[PDB]
Amino acid sequence: KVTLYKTTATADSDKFKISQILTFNFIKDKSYDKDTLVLKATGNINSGFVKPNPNDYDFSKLYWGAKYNVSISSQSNDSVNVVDYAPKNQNEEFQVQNTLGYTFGNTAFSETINYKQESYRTTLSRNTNYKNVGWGVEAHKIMNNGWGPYGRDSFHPTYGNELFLAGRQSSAYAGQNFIAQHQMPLLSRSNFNPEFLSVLSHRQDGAKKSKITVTYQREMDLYQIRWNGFYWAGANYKNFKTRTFKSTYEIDWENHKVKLLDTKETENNK
Amino acid sequence: KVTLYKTTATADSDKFKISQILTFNFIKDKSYDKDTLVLKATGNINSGFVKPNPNDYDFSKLYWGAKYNVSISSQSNDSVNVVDYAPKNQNEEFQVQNTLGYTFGNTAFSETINYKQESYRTTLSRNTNYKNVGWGVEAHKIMNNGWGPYGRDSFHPTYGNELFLAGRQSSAYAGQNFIAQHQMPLLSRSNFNPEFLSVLSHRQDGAKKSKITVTYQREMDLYQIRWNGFYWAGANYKNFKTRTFKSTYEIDWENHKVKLLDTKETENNK
Amino acid sequence: KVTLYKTTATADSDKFKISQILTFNFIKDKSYDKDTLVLKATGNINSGFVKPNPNDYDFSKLYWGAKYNVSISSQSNDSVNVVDYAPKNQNEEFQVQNTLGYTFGNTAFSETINYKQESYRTTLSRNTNYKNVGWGVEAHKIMNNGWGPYGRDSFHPTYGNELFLAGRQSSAYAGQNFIAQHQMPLLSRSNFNPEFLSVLSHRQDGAKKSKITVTYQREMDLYQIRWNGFYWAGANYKNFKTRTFKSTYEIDWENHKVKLLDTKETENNK
Amino acid sequence: KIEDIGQGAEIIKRTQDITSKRLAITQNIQFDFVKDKKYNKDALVVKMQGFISSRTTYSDLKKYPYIKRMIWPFQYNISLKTKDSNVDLINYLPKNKIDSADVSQKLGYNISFNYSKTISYNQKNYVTEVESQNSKGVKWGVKANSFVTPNGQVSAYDQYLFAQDPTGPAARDYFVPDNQLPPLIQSGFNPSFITTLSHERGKGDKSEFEITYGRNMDATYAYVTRHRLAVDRKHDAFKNRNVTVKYEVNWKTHEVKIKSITPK
Amino acid sequence: KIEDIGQGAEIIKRTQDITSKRLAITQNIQFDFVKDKKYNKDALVVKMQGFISSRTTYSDLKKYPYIKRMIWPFQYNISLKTKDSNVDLINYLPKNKIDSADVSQKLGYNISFNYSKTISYNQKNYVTEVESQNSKGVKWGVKANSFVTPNGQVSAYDQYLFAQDPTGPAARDYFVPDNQLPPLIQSGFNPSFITTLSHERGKGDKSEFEITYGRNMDATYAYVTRHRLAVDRKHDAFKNRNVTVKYEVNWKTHEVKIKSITPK
Amino acid sequence: KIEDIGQGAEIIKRTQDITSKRLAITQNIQFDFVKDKKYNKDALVVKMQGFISSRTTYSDLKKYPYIKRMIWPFQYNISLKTKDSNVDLINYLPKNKIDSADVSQKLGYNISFNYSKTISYNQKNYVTEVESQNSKGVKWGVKANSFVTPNGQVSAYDQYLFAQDPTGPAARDYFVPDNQLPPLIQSGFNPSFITTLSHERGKGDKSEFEITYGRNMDATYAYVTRHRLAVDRKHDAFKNRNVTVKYEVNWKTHEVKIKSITPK
Amino acid sequence: KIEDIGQGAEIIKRTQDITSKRLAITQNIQFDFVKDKKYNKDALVVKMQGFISSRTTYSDLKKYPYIKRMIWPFQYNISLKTKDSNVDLINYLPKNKIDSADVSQKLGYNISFNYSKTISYNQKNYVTEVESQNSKGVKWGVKANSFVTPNGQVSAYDQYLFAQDPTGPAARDYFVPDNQLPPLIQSGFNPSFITTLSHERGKGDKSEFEITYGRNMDATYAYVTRHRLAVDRKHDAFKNRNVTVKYEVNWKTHEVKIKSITPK
Repeated sequence: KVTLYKTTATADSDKFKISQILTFNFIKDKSYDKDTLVLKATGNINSGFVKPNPNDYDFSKLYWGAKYNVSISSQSNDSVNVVDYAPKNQNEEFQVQNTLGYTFGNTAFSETINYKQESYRTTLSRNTNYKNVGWGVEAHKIMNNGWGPYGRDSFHPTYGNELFLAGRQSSAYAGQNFIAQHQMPLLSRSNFNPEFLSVLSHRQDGAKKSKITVTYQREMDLYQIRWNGFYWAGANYKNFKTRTFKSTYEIDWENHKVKLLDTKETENNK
Repeated sequence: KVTLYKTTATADSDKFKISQILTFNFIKDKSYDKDTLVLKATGNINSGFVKPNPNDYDFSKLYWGAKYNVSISSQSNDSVNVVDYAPKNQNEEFQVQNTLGYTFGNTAFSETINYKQESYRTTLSRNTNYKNVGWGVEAHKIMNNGWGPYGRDSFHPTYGNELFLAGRQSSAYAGQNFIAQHQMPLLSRSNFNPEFLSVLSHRQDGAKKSKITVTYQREMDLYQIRWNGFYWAGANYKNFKTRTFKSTYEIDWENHKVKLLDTKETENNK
Repeated sequence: KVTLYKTTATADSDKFKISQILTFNFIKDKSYDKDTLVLKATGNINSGFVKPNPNDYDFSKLYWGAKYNVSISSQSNDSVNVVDYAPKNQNEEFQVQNTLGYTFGNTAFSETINYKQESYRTTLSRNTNYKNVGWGVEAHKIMNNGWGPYGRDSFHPTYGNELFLAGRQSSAYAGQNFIAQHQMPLLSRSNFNPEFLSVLSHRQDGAKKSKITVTYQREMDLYQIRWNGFYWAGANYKNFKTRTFKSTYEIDWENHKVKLLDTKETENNK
Repeated sequence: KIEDIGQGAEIIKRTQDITSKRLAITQNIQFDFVKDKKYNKDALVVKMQGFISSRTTYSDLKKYPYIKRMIWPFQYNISLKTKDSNVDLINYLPKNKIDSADVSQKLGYNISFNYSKTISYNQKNYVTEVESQNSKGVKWGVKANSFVTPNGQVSAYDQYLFAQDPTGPAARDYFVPDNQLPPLIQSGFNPSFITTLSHERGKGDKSEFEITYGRNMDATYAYVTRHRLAVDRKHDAFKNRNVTVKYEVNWKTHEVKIKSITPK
Repeated sequence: KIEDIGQGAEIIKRTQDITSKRLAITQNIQFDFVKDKKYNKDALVVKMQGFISSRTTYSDLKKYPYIKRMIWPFQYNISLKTKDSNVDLINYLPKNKIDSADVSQKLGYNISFNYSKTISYNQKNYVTEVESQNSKGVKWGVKANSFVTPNGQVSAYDQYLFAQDPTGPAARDYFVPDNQLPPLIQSGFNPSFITTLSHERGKGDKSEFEITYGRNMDATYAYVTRHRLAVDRKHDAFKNRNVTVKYEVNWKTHEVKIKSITPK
Repeated sequence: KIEDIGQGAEIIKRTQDITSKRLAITQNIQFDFVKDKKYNKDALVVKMQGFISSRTTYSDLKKYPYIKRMIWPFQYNISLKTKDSNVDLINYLPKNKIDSADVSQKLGYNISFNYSKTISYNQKNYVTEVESQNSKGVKWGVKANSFVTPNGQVSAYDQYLFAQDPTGPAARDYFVPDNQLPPLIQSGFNPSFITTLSHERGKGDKSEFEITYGRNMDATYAYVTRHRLAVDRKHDAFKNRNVTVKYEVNWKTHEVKIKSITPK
Repeated sequence: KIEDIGQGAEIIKRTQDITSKRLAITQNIQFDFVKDKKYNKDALVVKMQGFISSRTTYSDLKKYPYIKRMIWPFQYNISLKTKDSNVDLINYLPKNKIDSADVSQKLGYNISFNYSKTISYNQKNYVTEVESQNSKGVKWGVKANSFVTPNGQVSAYDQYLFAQDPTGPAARDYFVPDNQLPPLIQSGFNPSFITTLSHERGKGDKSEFEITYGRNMDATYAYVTRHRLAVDRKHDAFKNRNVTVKYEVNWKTHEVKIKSITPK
């Protein structure tokens, strides 16, 4: 028989507008020689979007949320290891159709690749070990309109990064030469609501009490435009501001209850 | 447990050709502190179509059913409130397929919106409160043939509303310059069979007997055409005749039986 | 009350790189007057691909695996017959759409056959009898890049078989005028993993012990190219080398256990 | 994947309906107390349903009656908030989600070099976005997105949206007919959001939540000048027109009451 | 209402396998005695399975070796017959079925008139047709239909089918490569037909059925002459090459044995 | 119809996870001892899961710093091997499979003959191929196949793959942005392979298996010379960078231990 | 969320079949008495099935035999009626329903503007419309809609429908062959309507319903004059050709007995 004792724990950072909703299921099975805990981390990492000021003549800047990193970790001294995690990395696939045709002459060839484009992609962190799992949602293919795909590092020789630039040769204050908030990807100007899962496990022959450190962080980027006199140009400076909220939650394997211990709000403006 | 004592009630108005078939399920559940009654209002609101007279030289008119309003209400003094209702309002969706293509030149941009067109659309009445729910089936996109989609309020400068006008420059008596009954939308020339649902709820501590007023009404529009000497024209006058049949049904929550009390047929010709 | 006793048997040939994984299910049912055994012959027949030597001026050759034959047999003296087998031969189907058009002139016709093409095709062996079943996976339609479908016996007057020839008029050592291992079909350069099924049946009145001979073989073809001075030409010599591993497995119907007896590795080079 | 979600047991359901005739907003909230034996603390699933009438009104301007105006709803705002420390939000729905589009890239050479790219998406008339979620409360706002009109889809931020060549002197005639108005603008919006609020047992008995339903209405002013229809849109003309009902929940007697409602 | 038919209940299954090495035809017939309590008489579901090898052979005419020939199978004939009055066929499968095609008719007027009609169908390499059915026995014949070639589908009745420009003096070279030969011609055919035979009880004990598997082989003769290649096809070159196994069924002891096989 | 070993029965699951920080490879292997009453011998389903970090590094060459390089993973190699005579592999997954493509051939005569052939396939960024399977052990290798890039799909064997016109003096700038890198190259690979190992009871008590996870990394060197970007690729720059963990399974006490791991 | 009618419960079924050879109309009505314990009153599901032969007749006119005519069915009328206050209709099927069509609007600019709109629908040869429903009885009429011809769909109201260039002096030859006639015109119509009639218990024992099946037949007269073919159609030539069967239902003894039939 399997017995699932469920409990929940929550932490909040009003300063950085980051909330952590953690759901826990303490599955106990005789077939396993260890205890198992499925942690489902949900909640809200606000984008931190700073609207461009409309009274800016030649130079203006916006701070947009570009990467949100959620990491669930365990202490090195404990026996609590991380067996499984989701969403895992994906071997993306695409469908290709090649056509060869001749008119007895107009020999013609054609190749169509059908794929799926997303504005943000979740990948695992290269620091995922036996005691830590991490995921990073980074901006991928952001389309201005029919103009794009662009990203945090695209570059045109003359006009530079044109990610959020309304018109290359328009005539308005720089504050109003950006695309409106409505055309920007949802996660870039609004809340990111994570739905990540991790399966921790602890040898029953261990300390009844352990601690797990869950971190929710946003990495804001600065996009600035300028009028060189002839054309507008843009630049995306990555990880300008890093707002991180880390929380330690004491897990009692004996009584199957989780209690938040300490909360550490950290800022890395650069 | 749950018991669904079911009963039915019917009222008729031969004068206005309007019939009301009301089905009732008195769901009794211990976990709900109140009684619940699901009312399924079905029946028939005849369109009231008046055929155009074929011996009309320059001017002719038809009266077509354009809006059918069904409303289930409860008295303010009772504790019977309306918890749920269906069909609710809809956030309609559509599919877009923007394509951009160039030939190394013919830069071409195409955009396709795929949607669904209905001749009549059901929406909630803006007078839906805690004690009344209403629905209105109004004429939406009516296509003459490959012409339109016209509606009760379309307008062309010269020819005017051309909803049921056969030919703009035809040469027949006005009575025969209309589209035939077959091309006209089904609901406009035939019976409307409503299938609406409402859930009512009454505090057990309330009076054993309550009354509910169910109203079925048709709104007829007058479509008239005229020969100005050079071209035919058309005009749709909305809500010219409003034939309404309202019926009060005493609901006994104690014995789970519904009895029709009074039947009021009302006409609002204008 | 059907009862199933499952067991497994394995044999290996390191020299020819051929492994046999045989799974056996001894179904016993009162409704059948005979015993039944389902044999699932999985395992691995390596392709035996010999890479072309890069330092070859005008003439070079590769040995590619073109046919893999797996055959499960029983002795003539025993009562063990083969009732069923899978994959059976297939009556392949195709979808045809014919269009006749006219313009009022350009009378046009069109015929589209939609089918499915495979690099290798499994068929039964014409020596399948009541006491032996065989299957042969032969190379079918191998496409160079967009050039093709080719096979082990295609022929062009001038250039000959151009199955694995990179360029007809290229200028490289013959060793480097072949398509790279990546473009070559998977089974031709990598392992072939069989999944074949056979049902055997033995009269209960028969001897408690019987023997079954399972054979896994590879037929390798030699593809050689040469520079005649003006154009490259190619030739596929079929069945040059045949590496066969046959194994006898004693089946005890009484104790429902299978034991490998002898392992015969045979090589036929021509 | 392998996650049971704080639900799956006996539910005692209690329903409360209130209506503000002044703002035409109705709140049909159902509070279902869940008692999962496996869950450590207490839990209440609060289902927010009801009707927020669009209150679309077409009328001429007072001083200059030759100028007409349409007050149409832009964003319907729905929110649940708690000031009690014991109660904490553990699950909420619709949640903000990433979006994807099917793309097709074709390169051809008619030995010309044609290239073609088709991006396909599924748009909705109004999009629901989680404006702000904290442990105590959550807010969602159904802002307008795109509308299908004859001659192509039009963004909800276009100034010439819902305006047409005047067909007469009446205000309704300066704006498109009802056959070209989405159901949410013509009639109203029916919310369907679910919020599970867990409460630590032992430290509390009564808890009060304020549920707010509302409408931010934009206005399009149109008038014919020098023979050119001039359309202008005042974004967020009247904002924060909301109704707030404070409901007191006694976890012990499984009874929900209504403390007070503003606008009264 | 629909219907039931001899079904469910209990089945005693007996299997007999015979092989004619001289004609390469194998008969794996399973005889499943059914005892439906609801059915008045007795019943035996006879499933015909096995392998009829194509025996495709490529040679040169004896008197004129410059002329080559391909004996390829055209129709595989499968049949079950009985002479016992008590035994009667009550259900048989594959049955002859009517066919349908999806059609599309378009009329356009680019104000030039345009008309186009597309008829679509699903062809099969070999089609099975019930040649003859009477109460005592049934016969099916899998005749050839259409084959896909690198240049469009070709009927199985074309004279230039399975022949190509000679690639060498060998007979196999005058005919298409094996990669362009359907599996039924390259290897063989596996029958899968089912026949339920009812037998009136009280009037009989033993009954004998003769099951025939066979092949009608056509031959294409090809030879290069006067700067051309001449292909000719002798329809039904060798016909009725069949094997007949007579099986004796004792309904009482539920035992099927094999009386005689011809050709022995 | 072969059912399978391990069907239903009872499974005692034991999980072991180890991490090599020096090579960034993690092995989360779950060993599920199966006890099918119907199966004659003992059986252990071994599920290979974990994370092999891509370790993609962009850096300038030491001697000549004007030349930049990208060490990117080409093939992730996963393998399980045993030296114990009693233990034999009975089922493994991924298994090398044959491939198929939908083809359409159209011939038309616009009385001007026109022929057209469309072959359609489904490609994956990385393809898993069984490199070597013997009774004792099995090895799979996830080699790279094709990558969707702007302006068409590109083979993983192209020399100018993952290189772009330099956007600045930094090494990362000589190579395509992360938005155009598959997730397996940007981050890492998660194996999901299953191996069932049977062990003859009576002649054995303990058994040891070495499970190897690894990466073969190719390198692309790029530098701008005489106004032409020059890209070159050294296939298999660093090969066989793997971590091997020997696990000792005691079939009797159903306990798995880690004997040793290399790289230590 | 409504259970409705008599879900489950117990049904005593009684079937009555009558045939009017004079008008070729057959009434196979099944009266299933439902006894749902939850339902307050009594209920009878009446399923109307049968065969109304088209009686399509092709003949020359009496006075002028050079003029030919085709009496073809236009609307098959089916109706059930009660003259007893106790019995009331509570559910009826097919019901009149609103219709929808998938639309597609494309706008292009080959930098030459392009616009295209495709509306798609699913037509039926004959459409069933609820002519009149009151508490006592319901009437449905299957009027003709559209018919596929070798040259595009033709409305059923076209005068030149079902007429062709004369192929001989026989009347059948002035009209299209049977291969171009819908099955309902060639043969007949099979009704499948369901009506549940509830009856208040205590105030009644016996009740009588008249079920009418019928045909309204239009006629197309065609004759060749002055090197032209003159086709004319008399809409509703013969109307109301129906057969009415009065059935007396004793709710107490669950017995339905045919009182009288007209045309006798």
